[PDB]
Parts: sequence; C-alpha cells; structure tokens
Amino acid sequence: FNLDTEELTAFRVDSAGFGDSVVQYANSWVVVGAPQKITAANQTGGLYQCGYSTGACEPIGLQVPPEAVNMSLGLSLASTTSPSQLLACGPTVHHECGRNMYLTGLCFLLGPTQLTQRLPVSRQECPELEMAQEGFSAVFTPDGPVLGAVGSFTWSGGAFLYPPNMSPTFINMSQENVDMRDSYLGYSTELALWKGVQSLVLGAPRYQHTGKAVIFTQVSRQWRMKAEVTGTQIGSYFGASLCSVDVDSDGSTDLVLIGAPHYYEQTRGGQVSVCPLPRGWRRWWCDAVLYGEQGHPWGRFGAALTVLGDVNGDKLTDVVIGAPGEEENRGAVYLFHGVLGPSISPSHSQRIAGSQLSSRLQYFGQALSGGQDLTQDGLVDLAVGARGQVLLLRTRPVLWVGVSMQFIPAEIPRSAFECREQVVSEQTLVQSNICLYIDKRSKNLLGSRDLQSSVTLDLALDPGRLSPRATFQETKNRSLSRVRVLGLKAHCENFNLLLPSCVEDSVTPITLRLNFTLVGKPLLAFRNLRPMLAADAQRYFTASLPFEKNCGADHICQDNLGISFSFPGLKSLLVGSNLELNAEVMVWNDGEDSYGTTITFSHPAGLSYRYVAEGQKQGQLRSLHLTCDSAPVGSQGTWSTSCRINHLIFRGGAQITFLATFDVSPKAVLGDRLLLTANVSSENNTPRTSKTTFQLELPVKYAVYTVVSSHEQFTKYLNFSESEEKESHVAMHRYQVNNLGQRDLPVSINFWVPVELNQEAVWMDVEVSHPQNPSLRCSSEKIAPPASDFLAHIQKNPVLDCSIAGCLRFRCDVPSFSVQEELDFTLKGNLSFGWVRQILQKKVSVVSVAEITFDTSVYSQLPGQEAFMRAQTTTVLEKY
Amino acid sequence: QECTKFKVSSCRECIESGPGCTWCQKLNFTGPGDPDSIRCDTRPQLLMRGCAADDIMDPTSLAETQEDHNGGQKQLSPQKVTLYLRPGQAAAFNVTFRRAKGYPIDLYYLMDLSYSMLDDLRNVKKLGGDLLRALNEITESGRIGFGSFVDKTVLPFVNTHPDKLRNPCPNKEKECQPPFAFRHVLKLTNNSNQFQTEVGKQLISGNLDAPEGGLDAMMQVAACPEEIGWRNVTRLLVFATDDGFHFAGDGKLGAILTPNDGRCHLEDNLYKRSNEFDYPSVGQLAHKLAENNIQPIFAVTSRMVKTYEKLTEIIPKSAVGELSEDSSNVVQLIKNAYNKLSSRVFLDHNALPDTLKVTYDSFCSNGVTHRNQPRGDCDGVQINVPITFQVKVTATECIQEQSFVIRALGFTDIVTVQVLPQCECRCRDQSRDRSLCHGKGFLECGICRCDTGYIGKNCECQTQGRSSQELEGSCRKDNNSIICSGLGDCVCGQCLCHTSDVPGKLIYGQYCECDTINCERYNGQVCGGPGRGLCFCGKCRCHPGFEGSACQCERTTEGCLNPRRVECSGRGRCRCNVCECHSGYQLPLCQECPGCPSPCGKYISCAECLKFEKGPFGKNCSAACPGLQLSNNPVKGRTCKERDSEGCWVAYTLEQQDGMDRYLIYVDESREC
Ligand SMILES: *[C@@H]1O[C@H](CO)[C@@H](O[C@@H]2O[C@H](CO)[C@@H](O[C@@H]3O[C@H](CO)[C@@H](O)[C@H](O)[C@@H]3O)[C@H](O)[C@H]2NC(C)=O)[C@H](O)[C@H]1NC(C)=O
Ligand SMILES: *[C@@H]1O[C@H](CO)[C@@H](O[C@@H]2O[C@H](CO)[C@@H](O[C@@H]3O[C@H](CO)[C@@H](O)[C@H](O)[C@@H]3O)[C@H](O)[C@H]2NC(C)=O)[C@H](O)[C@H]1NC(C)=O
Ligand SMILES: *[C@@H]1O[C@H](CO)[C@@H](O[C@@H]2O[C@H](CO)[C@@H](O[C@@H]3O[C@H](CO)[C@@H](O)[C@H](O)[C@@H]3O)[C@H](O)[C@H]2NC(C)=O)[C@H](O)[C@H]1NC(C)=O
Ligand SMILES: *[C@@H]1O[C@H](CO)[C@@H](O[C@@H]2O[C@H](CO)[C@@H](O)[C@H](O)[C@H]2NC(C)=O)[C@H](O)[C@H]1NC(C)=O
Ligand SMILES: *[C@@H]1O[C@H](CO)[C@@H](O)[C@H](O)[C@H]1NC(C)=O
Ligand SMILES: *[C@@H]1O[C@H](CO)[C@@H](O)[C@H](O)[C@H]1NC(C)=O
Ligand SMILES: [Ca+2]
Ligand SMILES: [Ca+2]
Ligand SMILES: [Ca+2]
Ligand SMILES: [Ca+2]
Repeated sequence: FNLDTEELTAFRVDSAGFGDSVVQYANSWVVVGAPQKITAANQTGGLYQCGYSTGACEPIGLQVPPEAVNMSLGLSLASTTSPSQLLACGPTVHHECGRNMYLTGLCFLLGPTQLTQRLPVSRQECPELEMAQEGFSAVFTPDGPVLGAVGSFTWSGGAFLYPPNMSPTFINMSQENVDMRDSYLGYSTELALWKGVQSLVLGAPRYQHTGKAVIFTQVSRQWRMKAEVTGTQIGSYFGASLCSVDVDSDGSTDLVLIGAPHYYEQTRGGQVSVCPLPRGWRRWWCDAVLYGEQGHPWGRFGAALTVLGDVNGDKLTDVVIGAPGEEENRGAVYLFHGVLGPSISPSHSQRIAGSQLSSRLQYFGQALSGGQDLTQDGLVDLAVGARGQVLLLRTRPVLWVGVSMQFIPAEIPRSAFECREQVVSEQTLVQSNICLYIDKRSKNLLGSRDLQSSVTLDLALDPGRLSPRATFQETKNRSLSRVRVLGLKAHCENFNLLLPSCVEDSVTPITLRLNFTLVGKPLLAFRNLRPMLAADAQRYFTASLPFEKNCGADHICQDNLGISFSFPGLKSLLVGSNLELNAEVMVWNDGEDSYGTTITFSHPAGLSYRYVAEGQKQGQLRSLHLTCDSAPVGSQGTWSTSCRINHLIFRGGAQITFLATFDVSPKAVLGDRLLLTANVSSENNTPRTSKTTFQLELPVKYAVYTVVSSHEQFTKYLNFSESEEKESHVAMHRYQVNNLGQRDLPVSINFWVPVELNQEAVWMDVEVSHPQNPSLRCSSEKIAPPASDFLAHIQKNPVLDCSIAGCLRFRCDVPSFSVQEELDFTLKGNLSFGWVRQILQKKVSVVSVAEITFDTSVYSQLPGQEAFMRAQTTTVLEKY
Repeated sequence: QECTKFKVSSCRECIESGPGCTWCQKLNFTGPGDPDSIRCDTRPQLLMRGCAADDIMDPTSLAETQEDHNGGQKQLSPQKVTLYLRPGQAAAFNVTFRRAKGYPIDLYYLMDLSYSMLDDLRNVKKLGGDLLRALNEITESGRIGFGSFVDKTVLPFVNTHPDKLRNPCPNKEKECQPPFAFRHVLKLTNNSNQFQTEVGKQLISGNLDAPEGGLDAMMQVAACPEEIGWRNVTRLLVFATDDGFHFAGDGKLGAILTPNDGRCHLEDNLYKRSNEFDYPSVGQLAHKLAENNIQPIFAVTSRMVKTYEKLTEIIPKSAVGELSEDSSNVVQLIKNAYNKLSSRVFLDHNALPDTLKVTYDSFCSNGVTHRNQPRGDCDGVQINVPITFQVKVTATECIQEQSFVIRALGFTDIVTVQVLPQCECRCRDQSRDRSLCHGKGFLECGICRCDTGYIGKNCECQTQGRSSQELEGSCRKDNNSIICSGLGDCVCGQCLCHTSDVPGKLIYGQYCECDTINCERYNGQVCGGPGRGLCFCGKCRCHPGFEGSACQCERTTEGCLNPRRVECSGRGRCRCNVCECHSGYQLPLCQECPGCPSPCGKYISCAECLKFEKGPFGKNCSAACPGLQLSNNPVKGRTCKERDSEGCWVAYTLEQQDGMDRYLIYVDESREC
C-alpha cells in the first residue's frame, strides 16, 4: 500500500518491442528487452541499460554472431545477485540446415567480468532438439545458470543446467513418461532454494491441453521429480508464470505462485495459484487454499509477477502481479501480502492500474521484476515493463507509532462535582498528558527520515455527545490541534483542561481521543518524499477520566473486589491441539459498587483474546458485552489484555461469571510452563496498597508428528530346502522413520529382536547398521518373557513375538531429530535354523517390533493417539 | 420468525432490518414511556402484543408477467418480467419453454488440411448430396459453407523458410497448396453440387508442430460476416482434426505479444493477420462465439476424444464425436448433434451487478425433480415437450432501478427482465394530524417523524436542553444498569446513542447497547470483512453462502470434492472446504496415507482366489475378499509382489480407490516355483 503514484521515473525509448521484458540488474541499473528491434537482415533485437541518475537509456554493446539470426534477443531475461550477473537471450535463433531451418536459442552472460556467451556458443549444427528455443525462460542458482528448452523430443520440454565450466547437464521427464506431449515444459522457470539442496520448477501450460506445473530435485546421482499438480481447467494455461516467494525472511523458499491468465468460470479476470513447498515427495498441493483474482473479465491476471520483499516492514514479504488486460485493454498491477507460513491475503491493498495518469499506454505489466534498491533512496524498488516504455515505482516508507495516554489527576476529587450557586464556577484544572514515539524501524534504519517528521494532532473530548463535558484552555474549545515534531524518542506534552464546577453526567468518564497523521512531509532532501502509516493504524486512540462517584453522604466508598478463574476440562495443553483456550473467570464485589470495573490479564506473547459471541445456548452464564484491548507491556515477553465490562454496573456483594477465550499459536514460544494473572479493580482505579491479583501456572507441552514404517526391503524367505541345521541366511529388517512435526526434538528409537529361546539361539550376532548417517550410539539389553506354556502359545498363532523367546532391546538414542529428517536405518543377523525344531511345527514366523520414543513431558504426539510410532516386520521360516 | 433491530427511525428503517421484520402502524401502541422501536418486531409478536393484523405493513416481493400477443417471441415466455423486489426477500417467476421444431439451418465445415487429413479429404471431398438429404427431414432450405485451416504461417509452428514452404508436402509432393491457416473457400449458399466441386479443388498442406492452430480460425470465421455472410437464424459449426489445438500464450514463441482483438481482417477470403496477431484465448470463444449464436460440434479421432470432452464442460452447446481416421461416419455426427444439441436447454443471464444474486430451478420432462441451481441443464427434452424453470431473484440492499436479460444460450430470444427497487411503505400524509407532533413534524403510520431540530415520539422535545427524573425509566434496561448503557444521552424517556467518526463504529438500540464493530473477527477483519459477512451486536450476520460464528466456515460449497466428485475420497467430513482425513491420510482430498505400512499380507489368500483359482481358503471368496474388482488392465501404484499359498512368487499391483478396504487389482499371469 506504499507504491509511489506521483514522483516516479519513466523511460520511453521507442524501439519496437521495447519494454516487453525487464529485469533487475546489479542494483545500479535496470535492463529492458526489445526482441523486435530490427537489426541487419531479419536478425536480433537489442538491449538497453538505464540508470536512475539521468533519465535516459544507453544502448548496450554486443558481439552478435552472424550465426544467430532472427533470434530477437531480450525476449527472455534473468538476473542474479550472488555475484551480480545478468542473462539476456535470443530464444529464436535460425540455422539453415537446407531443407528446413529450426530454432536453437542463444544467450549472453554479462557483468563486471568476462562477456561470456553460453549455450555455450557451440553453434548447434544441423542433423530431438531442433526447435527447443533454449533460453526461452532462465533463472540462476548457486550451482550455475539454468535455461529452459520447450521442443525437447515430442515438445515435452526440459532445462539445461550449466555448472562451473564443467560440461552441462539436462533434465527432461524421461520417455517412460508417455504423456507430456506438447506442454512446453520449461515455458517458465524458477528456483526454490532451501536449507538443504536447491530445487527447480518448470511451467507446462499445455499438459493434456490444460496446464500442469512440475517441480524437480537434484539428489546426488538422481535428478528425479519431486512432485506436480495438474491444471484446474482446459485452456486455463496453468503453468504460465511461476514465482518462489518467501513469506518471512528465513531465506528458505516457503511457497510458490503460478499463473493462468486465461482462466475463469463466470468472470475471466485471470488466475494466480499459491502453492507451498511441502517436503516429502509424492505429495504436494497447490491447494493451500487460496488463489488471487479480480472482478474484471479478459484481464490476463497472472501474466507476470516477482518477489518484492519487505516493503511495509511487518516482516511479511509482499509480491507484485501483472495484468495488462484489465480495463479496456489497459494495463494493471496488484499488491498482496503474506500472513504466516504458507498463505497470502486474497484482498490486495493496492491496485495501481493504467488509469494512473498513464497518458496513453495500452497494456502494461506484461512483465515485472523487483526487490533491488537502484535509486539508492533506501528501500527496494519495482520495475514494470509496458509497451513502449518502462516505469519504476519506489516504496514509500511505512513507519507506525505507539502512543500513551494519561490524566495527571487520576480521577475527579468530587471538588468541582455537584457544585453550588452562591459565588463561583471554580473550574477545576485537570491535566492530560499524551506521548508519541515510533518503534518499528528495522528497514529504514537510523538517521534522517527514520527520525524527523511533523504531525497533526486533534484532541477532542466527549465527541459523540452534543454536551462537551469540558474544554482545553489553550483554545477554549472542546477540542484543539497543534503540529509538533516526532522522533524515535518519545514526545510528551500535557494539556490544560477545564471542568465546569457543575455538571449533570458524572458516571460516564469523560473521553479524550486523538486523530493524528503525517502532515507536510518535507524532510531535509526529497529522498523520502512521502512517508505513510500501516494498514492497522488505530489513529483513533482514546483514554478515559473517571469521577469520584457519590457513594452516599458518607460511608467513604470502600473499593473491595476479588477475583478467581479456572480452566474447565483443560487436560495437559500442548501447542498444536488445544488452540482455543477456554477460561471461566468468576469475580466478587464485597465492597462499594464498582461501575466501570475493568479486568486485565497478564500472558506470554503466544496468545491474545478473541470475542466469544455465544448464544445458542448457555448457560447460567455469560451474557456480557465487554470491551477488550490487547497491548505489549513487560520488558521482554509478556503483555496485558485489559477488558472493561463496558456498559453496566456491578453492585453489592453480587458475583458474576463470564467466559474469555484466548487463541494460542501452534508455534507458541513460551517456557516449559506458562502462568497468567488477573488484575481486578473498579473504574475509580486502585486507590490503595495491596493488589488483588489472581494467578496460576500450568505445565506446557508441544505437538509433534513422529511416524515409522517397515521398509519393503524385508526378508520373507521361507523355502522347502531344509536338510540340515545351518546358520547364515541373515535376514534384514529395514525400518524408516521421519517426523512431519514442526520442531527439532531429541528422540530414542527402541527395538525388540528375538534371540535366546530355551538356550536355543534364534538368530545370532544381530547388530544394527545406521547408513546415510553418522555412527550413532546404540544400547543392548537381554530380557526374559513371562515363561508361559509356549508350546500351546504359538500353536494358536505361528508368530514368535518377544513374549516367548528371550528378546533383545536396542536403545538407539538420537541427538536432535530435525524435522523432515527421514533418518532411517536397518538391522541384520545370521539367522539360525536350529531352534526351528524346538517347537515341533512348520511355517513359523519370527517378528521384530520397533517403537520410537521421546520425553513424554514437554513433547507428545498430536491427533489424539497415533501408533504410527510402532512398526513391525514378520519374517517366515517355512522349511519342510 | 426472525428480526434483529437496526436503527429504527421509521417504518422503512424497520424494513431494512431483515426479511422477517414487520412494522405496526396502529397509533396509541406506544405505552406511557415505551420505545418507538417496539413497533418493529415479527408478525407473530405483533399479534401477541395486540397490534392488529391489517396494521402490519409488510412490503412483499412479487412478479409482473406482461405476456406478449404472439410471434413477439417463440418459446421463451413470459417475455417481460417486471419484478418488484424487496431486499432479502425472494421474488419468484416461472419460465415456460416448449421448443417447437427446427429453424433454417446454416452449417460450416472447419476441416484441418494436413498430410494426416489426406484420406479424409478423399472420403469427404464431395459427399454433400447426402448432407442436404440428411437436412431434408427436419429443416428445409438450409445453407452450406466451408472453411479450411492448418496452423500459423510463421514458426515454430511450421518452417518459414525456404522453398519447402513452396512445397511442404512430405515425400510425395503432389502439388499441395502453400502452408496457410484459414481460407474461406465457400460462402453460405443454397446449391450443393457447386459446393462439393469447389472443395475437392484444393489439396492439403502441412506444418511442423503436431497440434494445430485451429483456434485462430474460429474467431476469424465468426468475426466479420460483412465479408463472409451469415444467416439471421441458425449457425452450426463443426471442428474436424486429427490433431491438437493451440491457444493464447503460444504466440509468444513466434515473437508476437499482440493479443486477440476479436475481429477478422481479410482482403482475399484469406487471413494475412494471424502472423501479426496472437492466438484466441480459450475463454475468448464461449463469449464471442456464443454471442453470434454459433456452436461448434467436436468430431475428431478417439485419440483426441477425451481432450475435447473436458472442453465440452466449459463452453456451452457442444458435443463430442469419436470417429475413424477416414471421416466416413462424419454425417452420423449430426444425427448425434441435434440429439443433444437441441436437448441442452440453457437459461443463463447477462453478467448482473454484484448487488444482485440469481438462481433457478429445474423440472425436466423425464423424471428429474431438480431444485436450486444456475443454468437450466435438462438433457432430456427435445421437440414439443415444455419445461419449467423457477427463477428466483434476490437482492442484498435497496438497489437502484435497472434492467437485465435472461437469454437461452444459443438463442436470439432476449427476455427483458425489468427490476424495480421495492422499499417504501405507504399510509398517510401531513394533512391528517398537524396537531400531534405539536405541529413541528409529520405523521406516518402512527409515529411522528420530527424535523431536524425537533425529536421525540411526539416532536415535543428539542436537541438542545432536556432531562427529567423518571423519564429515565425505560431509559435504562434494568434497575442495576447505567443510563443509556453509557455512550448515549437520554432525552424524553428514550436514548440518543452518541456518534463516533470512526470507520464502522456505530452505536444503536433503546439503551445504546449494540454496535457494529464489536463482534467475532476473521482473517484480521470484522465478521470477515465487508465481503463475507457483517456485524450486529456481537453476532455476525454472514452474507448468503457463508455460515459460522464469524463466517469462519466461510463457504457452504464443497471444494472438498475431487474430480471423482466424492467428498474427501476415503474418509473425512467436509467442513469449510477442508477434509478431516481419518488415520494418516493427508490433504487436501484424503487419498495418500504416506505412513500406512502397505499390507500385502492377508491379501495373498484372496489374490489367488480371483485371478488364479487356488482355493478360497478361510471360506469362499467374493465374501472374504471385498476387493471386488480385478480389472484386466495395467493398473498400478502400489506395486506389490509377494508369494502364494505354496511357494510361487505371485506378482500384482494394487490400486486402492476411495473408501475403506476397497481395491482394484491385476494379478500378473505368471508364477515362480
Ligand atoms: C530425455 O527424453 C527423451 C525423450 O522424451 C528420452 O528418450 C529418448 O528418446 C529417443 C526417442 O527417439 C530414444 O531413441 C534414440 O534414438 C536416437 C536416434 O534415432 C539414438 O541415437 C539413441 O541412441 C536412441 O536410440 C532414446 O533412446 C532416448 N534417450 C535415452 C537416453 O534413452 C531420454 O531417455 C531422456 N534423456 C535422459 C538423459 O533421461
Ligand atoms: C481527523 O479526522 C477528522 C474527522 O474525520 C477530520 O475532520 C474532517 O472530517 C470531515 C468528515 O467529518 C472530512 O470530510 C469533509 O466532509 C465534508 C462533507 O460532510 C466535505 O464537504 C469536506 O470536503 C470534507 O471532505 C474533512 O475532510 C476533515 N477535515 C477537513 C475539514 O478538511 C480531520 O481532518 C482529521 N484531523 C486532522 C487534521 O489530523
Ligand atoms: C496489576 O496491577 C498493576 C496496576 O494496574 C500493574 O502494575 C503496573 O502498574 C503501572 C501503573 O500503576 C503500569 O504503568 C506504569 O506507569 C509508569 C508511570 O507511572 C510508567 O512509567 C511505566 O512504563 C508503566 O507503564 C505498569 O505498566 C504496570 N506494570 C509494570 C510495572 O510494567 C500490573 O501490570 C498488574 N499485574 C499484572 C502483571 O498483571
Ligand atoms: C526479411 O525477410 C522479409 C520477408 O520474410 C522481408 O520482408 C519483405 O518480404 C517481401 C516478401 O518476400 C519482399 O518482397 C520484400 O522485399 C521485403 N520488404 C522489404 C522492405 O525488403 C525483409 O525485407 C527481410 N529483412 C531484411 C532486412 O533482410
Ligand atoms: C471552536 O468550537 C467550535 C464548535 O465546537 C468548532 O467548530 C471550532 O472549530 C472551534 N474553533 C477553534 C478555533 O478551535
Ligand atoms: C412455478 O411452477 C411450479 C411447479 O409447477 C408451481 O408450483 C409454482 O406455483 C409456479 N410459480 C408461479 C409463479 O406460477
Ligand atoms: Ca520463505
Ligand atoms: Ca514486509
Ligand atoms: Ca531504492
Ligand atoms: Ca485421415
């Protein structure tokens, strides 16, 4: 919501297909594309570098080989930051092989280094890969660039990876993949970096003529497919645009966008699809719910898009999306924000379209790339290409401010209360002190701008009523305004208020609210231009001033209120389950009537209050309209949510009970215990000494998903050749385990392998290998079962669980079972045939049980109860 | 029934409260010191209070069916529905439709001229004497036209240079015509033999990319009949190609980023614009096409049958016709055309403003008793058997007078449905009783609406200076309640809730207890922002199609449905477009349980009881083996391979499906002893 629509730069270089594709070069420059900038004999186009300093585009020098013809370069672009490089492309090279020519594609890598040319410039001689137009869409990655082919084989598609001067690789979908004929796999390409290895993605607009998107991984000596998702509709063109974006800033790509400009059901606005990046192949959904659009048919929404990053400073990256088909063919662009993890906000905050005194440009927003600070005014910039010209929109600084309000005279002493009519109005003098300070600053950093700003303040008392209960002295009106200078350091000024000796209503405290904004906006240089406020701008902040209620001609007015609350049925409370937290608070009034009685809680950051609004029905119970305001308090961690029983009285020794519910975040940062309190008092504040706070402390645990399966590489080997009692046909029980939780947590995987059986060993020298992982330490202990009559026991069931034969427990501890880690391992041992006769039957089967464990306290499994943490493997020894 | 009080100042502001809100006009209904808002309750409550029945002002929605003489329109009546629609209340008007016959037809043959369409050009080049013959029965003097097409001139769709362009024909080079894309060979004419002979003339051509660019041809056809000509009655087209179809976006390959305009610009019955012009978007036809009353008839290979099948779902009035690669059974296509092309009765409407919502009903002739849904899909009616659509138009607010239309897709019959914002109510005037309201106000159905400066249930009070002792009686809900629940200053018994110049904030009620801001949130928005629902005294009144405490379970729809159209596949209730997959089954639609072990054990006994016949053990089978299906096809997914009852390794995949222990197997015809 902070995209400049006034003081921006505009490059209108008329060079045919100019401003048809653009990218953020090294921060200092922006590169535009003009594929159709005719040069020589039906040959290339040309590129243009443009600087902010001077509003002009300088041509860029290029050694266009005679070989590359009608390649119309610039059509595809891509820039990296790692070291700053750029990639321009002619995806339409024409090489005459006599009977018929084809299309190969030719790219150029530039930068502050050597002007490389990489297909690489082995002019693709004639004869699969004739019309693949490689470089149609490119994107970098720590291990070399990556260009995309379309006409690979049956126009299946793919992408040619280039390493560091090492010979390049390539990824299609094999041939065993019968489908994927004519889908342009690689029409669009994007990276998907992660704490682990990188991940590529290709767009296939026409998989079965609808559109699918496929994601690839490059495991050591594998380079297989991670997952994929078909399109939603035929022709929708699901696969057009793709953008891996970072909801937060942890650096690990969280989710991925998709384009489908030509989609609909009733309105053909367009379609962009949000699709997080779940880990664990063979499962992946572009349906983490939503998908942004607009109410305007034939709009081509999703034509292009780029990560913009943190613009409004709320730690939640924001993205941009083009739609050159909006309005009457006019252009358009949209701005959305992240939320928490995999998600975005359907309701956009801004919609800068071509109606923004764009004198006359038809379709704009065709392409766009942003995230780089190029004008060198601090915050990021955006570049959006349009037919003929390309614009730059800067991000205006969003600071927001916190405020405090207080009335020096806490309440009113009843002095100028009921008053009298011999002699004067001695108009009592109340003081009201307000302060203003700005705190969330991380992006704009110290120094000019982040500090100085002017502001308009507009205080007004008892606004909603046509009976001003007072007036400021400075102006004498029931309200006043003054422009004053803010800073990151508070600014406190107290004002003079005049209460008329005589007044009707005293029960209802007098309100004082402020309307504040950002006036002027001149700050030193014009390197800030316009700052602004955020979305959640509670610019209307109000503070109340109570009165000393007449509790009689005497009796002194004793404020006596107690309080006590509990949690009905609350069992254990782990973070994940038990999201909403039901609190049943009771409260007393063993003293004078409390009128505007307020009830405030203290809690860890990991929760806040949400209105219950229940009706339907219950109980002997809450009936109660109450106003609650959350706010940060303590030095670091805790904070208070106050809740004043808005509109009615709490009289006599009457008690009352209401219900207040606190939502808790699944990632609730809080100690192994969480306490909370309840300050209770009357509207007349707390005139005296010992507070009546009520607190309690609870043990806290945390959700975890821990599962374990029995890998199908398991030895069920029975066969008739049983002449003698040999030893070594070692069996192999492989167990794989992994946690889909969301927290790294130590664990200890236990096992149970039969051996001794009445002195007669079952299988000997059994140990456990731990491949693909460090040499971990495992424990070993023998144990003897209940010793029941095993004769008849296994006669029931040929099984040989550990309850019959002396088993062997393996306690393989684990330092930190990081989430997503599929840490797996197997166990083997030469299996003796001797004990087989001991029981006098055939087709027996020995079983091993494997159960994973973890500290029952602090952690625990979520869904109720999943025994997925206890696999099993049953081998057979049928030998006749 | 239901009626929550919004700010009630008049009888109209009681109407703007909800459907189940009624108003009482009977004077002297207000007690010694009772609120005026008490006059606005539910009809039942009013009678229980004493309010007469004929005093209950209840503006209801109804329909005006101004039927025409005849020939005005044919089988879409009524022809003019002037509805008077009160917000929240639905107005219902029926729609009789009894199709009659076949009108003057007008066909057009869109054939793909490739080297794969050779024996198609031979077995079709001149079989048009049996077309008018197949046209003779139902319709009379129709029309017949032809239009060829291949693919864009420029690459990468087909080699642009060099003289293989002059001679694309592969190997035979039997003088095939130059590579083209759309050549309007024949105009709509009466003759039939002249039509046949003008066709055989031209020979095939050829291109590179496998799929065709037939879509571009589509628009250009029905774009400018100022040069092609078209009948003012019927217009049927027919797509024919043993190849794919390129849509918008693919043009970027040919260095063309100029989108489809919609109008054809030819100079010699032959395109020369498709090169400097991008492909028509997929959705650019169901509009433009259906606007000119034209409807293609898919007829291609069985290889391209289920790809045009998914295309039938989207665009209206379109059939699928699987045929041989010789185009011999091409005339039987139209015996299947009118079959379900004159069967699909459609009943949509012009894109209405967001301030309105329209639905329909359906009573097909053959058994179907449908209710509540858009369109009018009844694929069970043909010649002379009427049908029934119950159109229910509802509004959300007091709309402004406007007008829309409800057409039948593929028909020129426009039904001008007028719409009138019905929300005023109508008793009396200020000639009767200039006395009460002490002269400074008028009377309307009992109560008196005072001037700007006068207030009170009898215009007795003014907004500058009032208050009495026990006038504060009905001014506080109960004896232990603060006056006007604060945020309101009492005057003349009642309260005047204060005003806040804060977005959304608004107090209201007898004792100023309710606001439109303090309810349950959702996605950082009040009651779900202005879109989903709204706020009224704590509870959220979610818009239509939205339920929940705060519109939390936002949609009453079911995105939980897969293509199988069974909710959440195996297990999992469908709550708020989400599935609660039982066991470890995962999202979104509950199919893959990544953790399940993969039980092939206990399945061997039944695997050799179905494919092989090695004795249903425990008992018989088809009883102890409800994996009922054993397709004779290469199904896959859960590649299993265990042993049999005695030694041999029996291989078999195992494709589970939907609910519980339901499966689908193919036991390899093999063993290994
Ligand atoms: C990448 O994709 C291709 C196609 O989708 C995979 O299949 C390859 O396709 C061709 C089809 O003609 C196979 O036939 C080859 O013919 C040529 C010349 O006639 C001959 O020189 C080759 O030796 C071969 O017979 C080809 O076998 C096949 N390629 C491979 C490597 O098997 C292809 O497998 C995919 N490439 C990779 C590295 O995964
Ligand atoms: C803080 O907010 C107050 C109240 O919202 C601002 O005061 C003035 O408020 C009015 C609306 O109550 C603004 O709209 C005006 O509406 C009238 C029609 O009723 C229209 O004719 C005017 O052109 C105007 O738009 C008004 O703009 C606003 N201030 C004025 C007089 O321009 C107040 O501006 C805010 N306080 C400050 C200065 O920080
Ligand atoms: C229980 O009740 C008390 C009173 O409401 C809370 O203790 C502290 O109360 C003071 C006001 O008496 C809070 O305001 C402080 O005011 C000074 C200026 O006089 C200001 O400089 C401080 O910054 C502070 O805002 C104070 O926030 C509050 N606690 C502190 C020391 O931070 C108390 O919050 C209630 N108990 C709990 C923890 O629930
Ligand atoms: C590139 O080729 C194009 C045609 O493919 C040339 O455009 C015109 O083409 C027609 C038809 O062959 C010729 O008769 C004209 O002479 C061409 N026009 C002009 C102005 O020359 C085009 O000239 C070629 N471009 C270049 C510079 O080689
Ligand atoms: C004085 O009070 C009036 C009425 O409240 C207000 O309209 C006006 O703006 C005030 N004047 C000044 C100088 O503040
Ligand atoms: C519309 O048709 C239905 C079904 O026959 C009938 O019950 C209903 O009364 C009709 N409505 C009108 C407005 O005539
Ligand atoms: Ca991320
Ligand atoms: Ca941000
Ligand atoms: Ca910048
Ligand atoms: Ca053929």
